[PDB]
Amino acid sequence: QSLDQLFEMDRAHFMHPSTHAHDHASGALPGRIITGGKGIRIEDHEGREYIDAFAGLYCVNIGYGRTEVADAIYEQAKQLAYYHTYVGHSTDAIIELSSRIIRDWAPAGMKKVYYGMSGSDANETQIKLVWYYNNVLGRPNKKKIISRERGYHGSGIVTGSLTGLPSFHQHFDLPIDRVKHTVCPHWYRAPAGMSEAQFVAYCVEELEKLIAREGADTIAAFIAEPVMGTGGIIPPPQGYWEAIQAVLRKHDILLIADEVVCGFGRLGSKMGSQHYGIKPDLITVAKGLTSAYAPLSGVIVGEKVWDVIEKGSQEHGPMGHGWTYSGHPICAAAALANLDILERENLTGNAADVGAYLQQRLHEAFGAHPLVGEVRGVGMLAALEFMADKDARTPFDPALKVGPKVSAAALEDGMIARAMPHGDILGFAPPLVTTRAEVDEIVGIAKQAVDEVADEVL
Amino acid sequence: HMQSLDQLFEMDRAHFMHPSTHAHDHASGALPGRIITGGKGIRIEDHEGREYIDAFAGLYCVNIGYGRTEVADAIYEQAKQLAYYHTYVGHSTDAIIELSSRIIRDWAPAGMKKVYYGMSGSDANETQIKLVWYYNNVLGRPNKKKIISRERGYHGSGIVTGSLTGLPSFHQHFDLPIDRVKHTVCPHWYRAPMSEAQFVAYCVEELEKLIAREGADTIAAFIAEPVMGTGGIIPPPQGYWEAIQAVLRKHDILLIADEVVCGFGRLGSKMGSQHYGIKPDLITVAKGLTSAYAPLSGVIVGEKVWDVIEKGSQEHGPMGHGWTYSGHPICAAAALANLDILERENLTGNAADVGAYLQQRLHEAFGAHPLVGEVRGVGMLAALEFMADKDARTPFDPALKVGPKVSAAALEDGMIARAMPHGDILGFAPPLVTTRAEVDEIVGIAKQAVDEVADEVL
Repeated sequence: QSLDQLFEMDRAHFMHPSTHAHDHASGALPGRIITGGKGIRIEDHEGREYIDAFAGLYCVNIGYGRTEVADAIYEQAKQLAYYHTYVGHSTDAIIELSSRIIRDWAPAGMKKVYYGMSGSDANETQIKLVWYYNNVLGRPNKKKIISRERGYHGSGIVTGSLTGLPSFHQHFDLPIDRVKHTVCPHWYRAPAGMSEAQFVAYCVEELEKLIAREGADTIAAFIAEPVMGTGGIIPPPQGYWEAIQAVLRKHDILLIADEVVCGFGRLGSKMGSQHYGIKPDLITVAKGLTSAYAPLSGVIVGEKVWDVIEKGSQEHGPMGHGWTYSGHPICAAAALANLDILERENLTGNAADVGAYLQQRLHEAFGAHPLVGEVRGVGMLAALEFMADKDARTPFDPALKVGPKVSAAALEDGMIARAMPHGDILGFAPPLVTTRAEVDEIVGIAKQAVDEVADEVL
Repeated sequence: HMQSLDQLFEMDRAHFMHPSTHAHDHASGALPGRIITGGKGIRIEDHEGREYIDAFAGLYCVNIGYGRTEVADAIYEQAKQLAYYHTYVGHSTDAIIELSSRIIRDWAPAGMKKVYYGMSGSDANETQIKLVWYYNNVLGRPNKKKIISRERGYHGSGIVTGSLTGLPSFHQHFDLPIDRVKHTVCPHWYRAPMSEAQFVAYCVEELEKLIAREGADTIAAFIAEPVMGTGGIIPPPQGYWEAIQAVLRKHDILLIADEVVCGFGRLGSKMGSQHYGIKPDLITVAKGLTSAYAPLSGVIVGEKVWDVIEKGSQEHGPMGHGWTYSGHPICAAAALANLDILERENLTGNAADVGAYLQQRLHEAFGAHPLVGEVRGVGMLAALEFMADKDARTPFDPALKVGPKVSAAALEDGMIARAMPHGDILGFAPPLVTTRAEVDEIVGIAKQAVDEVADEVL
């Protein structure tokens, strides 16, 4: 089939994620076929090469074109592509991976891993487990989940409700009643004169107000990304995690750390949890677990929740929870090879070194740029938020599309960096193998794109 | 191979949380671990090196049989060339485009238009409910949101999808079903409270009662498997689909055909929909889409729902729905090779021939067996329901565990056939490459197991 015929077929029959249905089907939103990639660069159907400074979707962490991973997938696919893991059934691969995640990657006190294929299905599992936990403890009212504005936790009904971005709610009747949202902890948005310490105290106060209005005895869990990804690459304030953890413990509220982005080296630590001294009861992982070489997700269950699960089985029989492809062998094999690479090449270390360099170069290139309100980031995540008035923190009129224009201009100049949703924000999440030189290339292209758009709109 | 089997079982018990597994009895060793190491055709091997006839094809899913090097090769080639990029904002691979066109043209019933991809039957049915809610919201029918499902139906293991499921183990201690989901009757004549024609009329009456009490203008959709899988391998009664479809059409209620089990040849037809003359608005596929070689699911969107989706984007912008791994390249490549094999070997044809033979042999072997209340099936699905009194249709006391005992005895005699949940039922769903001779072998082992248990409990 020619390219023209493939695009006709695409328009006619492929319903994409996150794609304007009509503009795509009409051709107004042009199709792009990705044919290949190597290291941090991908190739399209025009044969153009791009620096992928977003690593797919914060996920191709070990870089593109790893033959080592393809081989491991292939070997498992030949020997045993699939059997179920129901009623105590396993492969060696899924057992090895479970012990490796717990010992080498998860924070202290984690016990068990339950597998799915997506961050969304994993957070769905979390809410089932938290509801089960309270039901078997005889606390039928303790069921509400607290999330945060701009949080991203997936794209289902329950998980889209946890998500705090309106595009995942619009025309889906979300959020459901059991989900409540507290504030986005983004100090850049605080009122004039409010210090970072006061802002944390405000975030605390707001959470306490929520808990008091709803009733602590009705709240089962709090879910949060250590650093918000999709909501704009928003690091937490200094002291936030310490203060928030104390509030949740005081009220006997479970803490679910959503590590879908931060997990497996992204911040220059094992996970966001170690990075920020967070001690969660439950942990969600995906993306960097396999570097997206195969789909896999994990729910990592702490001792406290595991012990109640285990006791609940004694009283009530087996928990009614499973996915046909839970523990999928080829996906486990991809994860093992991915972990081997992360460890052998010390990509956690490289994320720390090169990530610090990325923050430094972005602050130098953009800290005084008239288009840029805030440069922010941690480890191998960064962002530029564009603002019309930098002193007053006044956004551009949304219809000017400043974030998307910067992203489109960078793409044209040979780099993929994403216009983040619900604002004007250029986001960076490059592969964890990115070098210092590649950062300079990335920042250089970003500067051309930002300069180009500033000329048009300023 | 760094760990011995004994060490892997210790690690399994310590750190792996399985789907559908008694958490405590598994962690204690009372429920023993089994590691599956390999397989070919319809046989698998365990960690003891014992071979079993897998008469359940994993979980109704290893349809082309085990050990397909052709599929492993196709997975490998795609994994080397491009394991992953996203399909967000109009991005594709040629593989996911080709698969979309192939599903629509060669496998789906008439009038289907688009395919949206996930990794599980559960995530696909989650997408269905989002789409049905979106559909009604953009048409300005905010009250038309309730979903009708059926007792014993199986539609997944999430919060919304577990609510659609009509089996209590997927509800217990999860607060399911949610309020928007209602259940009508199980269409299983043999275990009903009638002639078969009266039973169909009763199914109709019960559905109309539901629609009348809820209000047709509050009901968005009806979801159903053409033949119920997990709920006991239950073919529909004669005339059921004609009568029920007319009721839904009259009330403008969308029909979602859950084809996770029946799709891609299982009944000896392309799907359950063609088999029974069902004309659904939306279709859910997984399992046989890839023969489980990689995890993949599909939501197949009909013209009516697609046209509203497309018009909704014009008025409201891009739909907020995507999974990071939607359209996963290695999973698409697995599907294409799976389809190639289904077609080249005419496994739909083989499922029809050998499936008819399976029904004939089971009816002959068990139609007069004193333990067996009902022999039923269609194509390459079959089941035996064990009953304490065959005249009166009286079940055994559940605590006698007649189904589980038959299954455990068959396993010991070298064949995997599943004790279906919430009853005493031995289920068969063998690979679609099973031969007529292998059917006699399967039936033979089943007869030993059923005879052995009849001796113990009669």
